[PDB]
Amino acid sequence: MEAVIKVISSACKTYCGKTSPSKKEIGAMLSLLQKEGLLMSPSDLYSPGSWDPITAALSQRAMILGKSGELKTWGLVLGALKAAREEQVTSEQAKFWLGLGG
Repeated sequence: MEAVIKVISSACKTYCGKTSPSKKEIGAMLSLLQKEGLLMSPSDLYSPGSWDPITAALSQRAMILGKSGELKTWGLVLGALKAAREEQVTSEQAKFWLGLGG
């Protein structure tokens, strides 16, 4: 769950700018989603299939329990993911990262 925070944080810093969430907040968001049984692996969040269910669940949390910290974080995270998904050729970007690792 450490590297996931770093990656998400990196994506947010690139796409949200100064309004970017803290690493602690991303952690709290990911931690909650795990403990809710929503994210089985933290990396499931990267796939768009999880995005609506995450939004739904975090909206429920803000409404039912009055706790909206995580939903605000997710707003920022999801904006960053959408921006990233649009702007880039996805697999060339991955090819790049695996290349640097060698």
